[PDB]
Amino acid sequence: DHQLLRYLLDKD
Amino acid sequence: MELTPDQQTLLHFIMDSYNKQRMPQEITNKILKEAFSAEENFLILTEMATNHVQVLVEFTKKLPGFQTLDHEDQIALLKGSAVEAMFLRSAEIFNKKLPSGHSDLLEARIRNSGISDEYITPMFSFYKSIGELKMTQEEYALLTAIVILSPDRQYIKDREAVEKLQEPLLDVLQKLCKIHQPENPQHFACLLGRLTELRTFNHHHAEMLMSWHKFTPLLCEIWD
Ligand SMILES: O=C(NCc1ccccc1)c1cc2c(n1Cc1ccccc1)CN(S(=O)(=O)c1ccccc1F)CC2
Repeated sequence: DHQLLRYLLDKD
Repeated sequence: MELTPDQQTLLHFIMDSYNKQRMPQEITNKILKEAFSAEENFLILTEMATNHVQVLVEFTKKLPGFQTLDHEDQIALLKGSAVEAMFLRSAEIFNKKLPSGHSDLLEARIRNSGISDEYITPMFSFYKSIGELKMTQEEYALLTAIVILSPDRQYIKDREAVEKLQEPLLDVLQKLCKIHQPENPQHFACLLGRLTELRTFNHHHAEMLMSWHKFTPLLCEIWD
């Protein structure tokens, strides 16, 4: 769950 | 009276991260060019809301102390503020950003996108009430940070940690009201008035989604 929000949050 | 160097620093970090935002040329060209149909209008709003969630995540990450919070709390704040931040940003664009003739075209599209008048009427009323305050860019940035760093959102593990981050932003905002509008002592109270009015859009939006064209991955996932 929340795979896109997590991806955007953790990038850089 | 003035902001302390510590408050000036906190304000500058918020302002720098807020001013990074820009409406993609691709989306603005669609507002100008795409056919006037309920389907094409709905898709334009979808592209706008998807762009905003990306812009919102980038802004949030840069918020002083946000990165120092528990990872699950970081996600719960993003999820709980997504709808409120969207309406606040949409109010800013309406009262500023978009040109006279170009905003008239976007308003035409919103009023012909399949959204019920039960949701269009409180939305444009909120835009007007925000417009009346003639908010500065500092006020829009701080209000967005206050919305995001809300310690009373559902599923936060360490609420006191979030309170420690939000309290200084409210202190700065109240001080900026006293400095820039010393003749209007109710200015901060009116800003709080827009914050409570923003909270009602959570129910208006959740009801709107329940009425139903599908979603984008950032949309029904951050919107539940
Ligand atoms: O542009 C806007 N308001 C400003 C404005 C207005 C009239 C003239 C000039 C300017 C504006 C208002 C709304 C929505 N938008 C785009 C936007 C702007 C800014 C940030 C995110 C989204 C989208 N939402 S939504 O619930 O997310 C949604 C997503 C997909 C399909 C249908 C939808 F309703 C609806 C309300």
